Amino acid sequence: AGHMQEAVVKLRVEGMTCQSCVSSIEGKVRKLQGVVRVKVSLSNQEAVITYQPYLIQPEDLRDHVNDMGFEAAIKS
Repeated sequence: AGHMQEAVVKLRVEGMTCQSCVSSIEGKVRKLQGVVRVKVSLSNQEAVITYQPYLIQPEDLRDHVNDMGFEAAIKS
Protein backbone atom coordinates (compact mmCIF):
# COMPACT_ATOMS: atom_id res chain seq x y z
CA ALA A 1 0.00 0.00 0.00
CA GLY A 2 1.36 3.38 -1.04
CA HIS A 3 -0.30 5.19 1.85
CA MET A 4 1.71 5.46 5.07
CA GLN A 5 0.36 2.89 7.52
CA GLU A 6 2.90 4.05 10.10
CA ALA A 7 1.30 5.48 13.24
CA VAL A 8 2.60 8.00 15.78
CA VAL A 9 1.63 8.30 19.45
CA LYS A 10 2.23 11.31 21.69
CA LEU A 11 2.50 10.99 25.47
CA ARG A 12 2.75 13.71 28.12
CA VAL A 13 6.03 13.59 30.05
CA GLU A 14 5.65 14.10 33.80
CA GLY A 15 9.29 13.40 34.59
CA MET A 16 10.79 16.06 32.33
CA THR A 17 12.77 18.71 34.21
CA CYS A 18 15.16 21.63 33.73
CA GLN A 19 17.61 19.03 32.41
CA SER A 20 17.89 18.22 28.70
CA CYS A 21 17.24 14.48 28.66
CA VAL A 22 15.38 15.13 25.40
CA SER A 23 18.64 14.63 23.50
CA SER A 24 19.32 11.40 25.39
CA ILE A 25 15.83 10.04 24.71
CA GLU A 26 16.36 10.76 21.01
CA GLY A 27 19.20 8.25 20.85
CA LYS A 28 16.98 5.57 22.35
CA VAL A 29 15.23 5.39 18.98
CA ARG A 30 18.47 3.95 17.60
CA LYS A 31 17.86 0.92 19.84
CA LEU A 32 14.20 0.67 18.85
CA GLN A 33 13.33 -1.91 16.20
CA GLY A 34 9.79 -1.22 15.04
CA VAL A 35 9.79 2.44 16.07
CA VAL A 36 10.73 4.68 13.14
CA ARG A 37 11.60 7.88 15.00
CA VAL A 38 10.91 9.81 18.21
CA LYS A 39 10.23 13.54 18.42
CA VAL A 40 10.29 15.34 21.77
CA SER A 41 8.98 18.88 22.25
CA LEU A 42 10.51 20.69 25.22
CA SER A 43 8.22 23.66 24.57
CA ASN A 44 5.16 21.42 24.89
CA GLN A 45 6.74 19.27 27.60
CA GLU A 46 5.57 16.20 25.68
CA ALA A 47 7.09 13.20 23.91
CA VAL A 48 6.13 11.88 20.47
CA ILE A 49 6.93 8.32 19.43
CA THR A 50 6.56 7.26 15.80
CA TYR A 51 6.19 3.53 15.14
CA GLN A 52 4.83 1.15 12.51
CA PRO A 53 2.09 -1.49 12.91
CA TYR A 54 3.93 -3.71 10.42
CA LEU A 55 6.88 -3.94 12.82
CA ILE A 56 6.01 -3.25 16.45
CA GLN A 57 2.67 -2.67 18.18
CA PRO A 58 1.55 0.43 20.13
CA GLU A 59 1.11 -1.34 23.47
CA ASP A 60 4.58 -2.85 23.08
CA LEU A 61 6.19 0.54 22.49
CA ARG A 62 4.49 1.76 25.67
CA ASP A 63 6.70 -0.47 27.81
CA HIS A 64 9.82 0.75 26.02
CA VAL A 65 8.93 4.36 26.86
CA ASN A 66 9.15 3.53 30.57
CA ASP A 67 12.68 2.27 29.94
CA MET A 68 13.63 5.95 29.69
CA GLY A 69 13.00 6.19 33.42
CA PHE A 70 10.40 8.91 32.88
CA GLU A 71 6.62 8.66 33.23
CA ALA A 72 4.50 9.13 30.11
CA ALA A 73 0.71 9.40 29.86
CA ILE A 74 -1.56 9.07 26.83
CA LYS A 75 -2.14 12.54 25.39
CA SER A 76 -4.74 11.49 22.81
